[PDB]
Amino acid sequence: SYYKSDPLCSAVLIHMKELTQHNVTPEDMSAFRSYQKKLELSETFRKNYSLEDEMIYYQDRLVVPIKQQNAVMRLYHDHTLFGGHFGVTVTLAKISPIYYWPKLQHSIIQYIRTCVQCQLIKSHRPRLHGLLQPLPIAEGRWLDISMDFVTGLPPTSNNLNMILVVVDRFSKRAHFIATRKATQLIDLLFRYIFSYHGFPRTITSDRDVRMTADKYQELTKRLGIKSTMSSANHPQTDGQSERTIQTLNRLLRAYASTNIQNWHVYLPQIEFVYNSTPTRTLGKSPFEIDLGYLPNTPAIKSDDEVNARSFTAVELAKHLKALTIQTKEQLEHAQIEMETNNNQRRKPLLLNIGDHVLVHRDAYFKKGAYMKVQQIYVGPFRVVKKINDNAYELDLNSHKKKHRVINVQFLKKFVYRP
DNA sequence: GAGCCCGTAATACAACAGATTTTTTCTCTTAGTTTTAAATTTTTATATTTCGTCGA
DNA sequence: GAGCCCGTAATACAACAAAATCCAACAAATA
DNA sequence: TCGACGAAATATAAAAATTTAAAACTAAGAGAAA
DNA sequence: TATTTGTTG
DNA sequence: GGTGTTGTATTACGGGCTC
DNA sequence: GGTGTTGTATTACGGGCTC
Repeated sequence: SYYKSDPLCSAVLIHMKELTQHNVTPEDMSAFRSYQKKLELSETFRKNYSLEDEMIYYQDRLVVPIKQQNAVMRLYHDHTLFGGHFGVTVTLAKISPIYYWPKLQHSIIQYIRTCVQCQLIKSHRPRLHGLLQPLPIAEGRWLDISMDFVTGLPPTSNNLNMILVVVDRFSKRAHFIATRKATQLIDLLFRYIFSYHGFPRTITSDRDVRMTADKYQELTKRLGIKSTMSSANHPQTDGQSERTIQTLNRLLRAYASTNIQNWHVYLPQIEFVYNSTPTRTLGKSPFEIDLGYLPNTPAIKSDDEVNARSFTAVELAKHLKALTIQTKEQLEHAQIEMETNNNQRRKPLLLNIGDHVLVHRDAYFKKGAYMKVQQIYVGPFRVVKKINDNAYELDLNSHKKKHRVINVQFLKKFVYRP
């Protein structure tokens, strides 16, 4: 039960094979590509096709007619003759030692994008699927605020359990919100610690139940506060707070190495140390990014001046304007530097309407659902809206899934074939 | 240089790195409880609505 | 080219990516 | 085809006196999701 | 001799 | 509307000397 | 004695044409 026991006088290679035969030319519809290929063969000298008793082949490899292309690549890709659904390299190593197939690599990668199980099972670095495209930089001071918290720490005396952080996107000002892992009184403690400065414009946070929080969201809609609400298991958007708790974790380890179970005393020292230390992407201390009144003043900084903003009373407007201008251009510099050092391999994905994208078992099933060697056979979903440049909402075929926003790091767009 | 086709063929990039239950609120869904007010009678004069009928 | 000192100063590279239970099973420690 | 009347339906304020929902109010039970 | 308790894929 | 982001050793580029 | 390692899209380099 072997193949190639069939003559085909109507295919692309007929023009190539009549270079010796010159007998019959029964071309088909859309066979004008064969005419152009024969013209290119005529103006060049690459004649290596061998014609031996109906076996027309290349120098050592069997050229296959285009009628049975899919049959051959399915035979050497599926388990009919022990393929195994591998990549283009193993498929070439199975086919190219035996067959030639002009533009074989493009045909094989097209088949990889065609075969459904390879789309659902393979990953092929599904963490580089969209550009960086960071947050818009800022406005006037204390208008954008980043919100997140680490769920659990070694508990203190039974009054405090975990640390919440507030750092603004502009100035990156540390904060010490020590919660109890909380209730609807989140707005009480949160209000007491941001309203020390004032009400922001948008909150960059995750889809956490203390902030998804239909009771708390309506408060923000009434008050005039937006909510970015980073999607399920995509904590990258929170950013400044995540980077702060990275710096806080080192600081908390430093100040509580031998002093576990009472770190709530040292937490204001943690935030004050974070506040007094200059950063890199802005080059100035977060006091200086705000009203520059580093109160410790161990020594005067470089370019010695008055450096006493307490003496200035009415002229603070020009000083804050100057700080705002230089910090805004520094934020733009940080944005472009991040975009340069990150997008060296980040391939974009821009669809925005009418596709059948997937979600490869991350933010689709539960974060608490165990990942194992169980098959990854998420069905072909649909996309109806372009919610952002780096995400697309889906019509999750479930009860509700409680969210339908999927960042591009889980999509891996499905492609059909007739 | 300058590009193009195509055919091979190198090429850095990332996955294998014990896996699962909890922890703390929240938010639909769906079955059980509780307090309370309401379906047909007398009735009494008042008035207006809407049928219902009758008359020349 | 050719290298060196020194003084700044850019520069990719990785950490924040929820936290903490055991599962199964080796061998030490008493009583 | 305009006039002429009869008559149930309500409120009404009590005392009452058996059945019927019936919608707030709890309380599992799943499903999220840092 | 059963119930522990260090560490490790 | 809504989607990364800085801390850190490490390393690259100008004044001043030998040319 | 004892300590990474390949699968995979992706991309870079020679024959043959225009020069």
